[PDB]
This record gives sequence, structure tokens and C-alpha cells, in this order.
Amino acid sequence: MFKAVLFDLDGVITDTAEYHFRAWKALAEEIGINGVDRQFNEQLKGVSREDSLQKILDLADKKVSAEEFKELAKRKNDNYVKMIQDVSPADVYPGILQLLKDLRSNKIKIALASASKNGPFLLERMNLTGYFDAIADPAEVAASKPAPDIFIAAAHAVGVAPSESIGLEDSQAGIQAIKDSGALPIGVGRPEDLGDDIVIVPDTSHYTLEFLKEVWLQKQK
Ligand SMILES: [Mg+2]
Repeated sequence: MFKAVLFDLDGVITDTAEYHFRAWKALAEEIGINGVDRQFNEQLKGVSREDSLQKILDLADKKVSAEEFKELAKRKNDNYVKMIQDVSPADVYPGILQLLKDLRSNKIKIALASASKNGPFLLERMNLTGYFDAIADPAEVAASKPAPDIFIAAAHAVGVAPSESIGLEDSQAGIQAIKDSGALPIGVGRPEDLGDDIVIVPDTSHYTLEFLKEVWLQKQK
């Protein structure tokens, strides 16, 4: 039986993506840049905050000093941090609360493996801190998501090897990160984005202790 479950936050535990989208959109509008719609934002995923801001500036061929550049980047983050102040327990994805309860009562380790610099704050706002045994700190991770580093740090933080874990993800890079760490991935989304070689649930309400166990069993080969 697996000894720990490693959680990504966005797309699994809750949604932050919409908040990032709105923040960028507020910055753009603040400096009169138009075109940052739910279409363009799709090109801002898995990209750096610097690269994203640049893409946005390239929309209006807007030039700015390296100074004004860093300040714009900071503004986007401040908007984001302001926007997440209202995150609450109601924002927890379906099935997640019960899964955490079930894992805890089954003595299965729980760890956050997220790039979010606001992970601890967000879990406290959703009232989930007490379920987590460890939070892998994004700033201590040398290589981002595609790399297995963070799932490896998250597993070690709870005293297990990744090979004794299951990783829950909503992104292709995340799925790859889990595979390369040696943990068993179970994605949420659709094969077209995630891949055809892993178990996938359409929505998180299907992430139950019973389902995880059956998947872990049917893995033994
Ligand atoms: Mg995610």
C-alpha cells in the first residue's frame, strides 16, 4: 500500500489560475494594453512572470525601462495577493476535503508539492493546514515542475520515498514530474492534455481513498 499522497494545488485542491488571469488583466488595463483575454492568457501558462509580462508588452509594442518592468511585475503580484485574500473553505474542490480526512484517518502521509509561493497561506485560508504533514517549499526547489525535484522534496519531507507515493496533478508537466520522481501519477483532466499512459479522473470528485487504492493495486506489475 502507498504511504503518501503528493498534492499539486492549482487544478487539484483549488483554483488560483482564474486569480492569476484577472491580475494580469488588471495590470494590462491599468497601462492601457488591450488584448489580454481568456485566449491570450492560455499563452501565459507554464511561463515566467517576466516572460508573461513581456508577451503582454509585445501586444502593444510597449517599451519600458528595466525599472518600470520590475515594478509592473511587482504590481501584478500585488493584485494577485489582494485577490486571494477572500479564498475560503468553499473554494476547496469537490472530494478533496473527504480525501484528506480519509488519508489522515488511514495514517497515509499528506504533502503539498506546489510551485505556489502562496501555498501555506492558501491552505490556511481553506482550513486545510492541519491535514498536511509537509509543504514542499518552491523556493528550495532547483528545477521547476517538468523536473521531479518538487515531488521528490515533498515525499522526503514526510519521510517516504517517491516510489511509495501517488501524485495528483492537473498538468502535463506535473504528470511528467511525478513519473520521473518514481511516484504513481493520477491525473485529473483529459488524456489529450495529460497523456495516454496514466490513470485519469474527469474531475476531482473521483479522487477517493477507495479509487486511489484500486489504482495502486492495478499498478502492481
Ligand atoms: Mg496544477
